[PDB]
This record gives sequence, structure tokens and C-alpha cells, in this order.
Amino acid sequence: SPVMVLENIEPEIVYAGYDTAENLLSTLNRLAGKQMIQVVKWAKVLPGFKNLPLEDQITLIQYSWMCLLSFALSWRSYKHTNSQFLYFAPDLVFNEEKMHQSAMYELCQGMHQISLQFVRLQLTFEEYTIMKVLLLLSTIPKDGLKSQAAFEEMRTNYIKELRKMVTSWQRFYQLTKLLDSMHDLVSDLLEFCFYTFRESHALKVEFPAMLVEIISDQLPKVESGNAKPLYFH
Ligand SMILES: CC(=O)[C@H]1CC[C@H]2[C@@H]3CCC4=CC(=O)CC[C@]4(C)[C@H]3CC[C@]12C
Repeated sequence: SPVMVLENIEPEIVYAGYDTAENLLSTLNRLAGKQMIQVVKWAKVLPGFKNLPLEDQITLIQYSWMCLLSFALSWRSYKHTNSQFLYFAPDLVFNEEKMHQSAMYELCQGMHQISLQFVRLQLTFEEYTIMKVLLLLSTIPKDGLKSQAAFEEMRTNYIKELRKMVTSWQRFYQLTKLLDSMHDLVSDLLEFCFYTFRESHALKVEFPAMLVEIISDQLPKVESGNAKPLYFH
């Protein structure tokens, strides 16, 4: 039973341990590193995904960590603030002022825009959950994965699970359209993230060992079009 397993393994609260732009960004990076810990424990108990060679699991996670965390940022903003603010952590909610101080003001707007989508679609917890798994399987290597045959079977099943959900019948295509749009939002998130990373030493913006670990060997798997985003439309 996919749905029941998905809600149970869903990670829980996590403090960021909370003011210039550099300190604000350093904080979110540390919070990111702490959230990626919950993402790793969550994925390892994920149906299907946990049976693919460990190499595919790690790769998929590195291609999609930004998706998963920002998408969650939305669920959280949706649930705790009716999408009115950015709920990164309990001790750190963002409003236009904050979004401004992080030197991240447009990027914030885009995420807040996803949240707004949630309240408008009246997104469901059951939908959210399956959708977060699909985001995990939203980007693959340009020429395919090791166990590609297995990958597609699993991905098709979760797509089927989302279908079982919505069955008005159009809501399906609405949620999968929303999923494709996430790609656009995350591609901008990463470009800015890749830049701050490259200048971290000069900008005084702290990045956790984990994020450094991921972003580092992610760039090579992306550059020269070595990555392939999967869309529904
Ligand atoms: C400083 C920086 O480049 C920013 C740009 C987009 C930002 C990320 C946006 C998505 C996100 C949501 C969270 O709830 C935790 C922190 C993260 C993972 C953010 C950490 C800081 C990033 C990587």
C-alpha cells in the first residue's frame, strides 16, 4: 500500500537554528543540510526506489534535492500560513522584508507562487506525498540509468498512484502541469545556488559539508546537457 507508507515515512519538524544577507543565506544552507538528512532517511524506505542499485538512488537524489526541499517549503507554507509567508522552519518564516534581506527576492517570489498554487488547487496531503516522489524521479542522466527498465516501471506506478487519487478528472493534468512548472522554478534556484557556491569563499556565505558534497558532483552530471528533465506535457 503506497499511500499509507508515504505519509508515515514523511519526515518531521526540523529547526534551522536561527541579520545581513550572508547570515540569512548561511542559515538556510545549514537548514538545508539538516533537511537533507531527513530526505536521505525518507528515500531509503521508499517503495521501489529503495531497490534500485544504490548508485541510481544517490544520483536521483542529487539531481532532485532542490525540487524536494522547495516543494516541501510550499507544503509547509500552505499548511502553516495559508501560503501567505515562506515557512522554511518553525523559527524562521519569511515575508517580503525577509525575502528582501536574503538577496534572494525573486526566487522567493517563485516559491511563494507555488504555495499560492497549493491553496488554489486545495492540494491534498495524499497528492502532495505522491507528487514529491515523482519530483524525485523527475530528472535522469542524458543517456539513461543503470536499471532504467526498473526505473520506468516504478515511475509509471507512482504516476498510476496519482491517477488513482484524483479518481474532477482534470485535476490530474492540473497537478502534473504543476509538476512540470516546478522544473522551471528549480532551474533558477540552482543557477543562483551554483553561483553563490562558486563565490562562497568571497561572499562569506556558509555551505554545509553535505550540500558541498552534493552540488560539487552534481555540476558534472548536469553540464553539457548530461541531464534530462522528464515532463508530463
Ligand atoms: C543561498 C542560496 O543559493 C539559496 C537559493 C535557493 C535556496 C534554497 C530554496 C529551497 C529551500 C527550502 C527549505 O525549506 C530549506 C533551504 C532551501 C534548500 C534553500 C537554501 C538556500 C538556497 C540554495
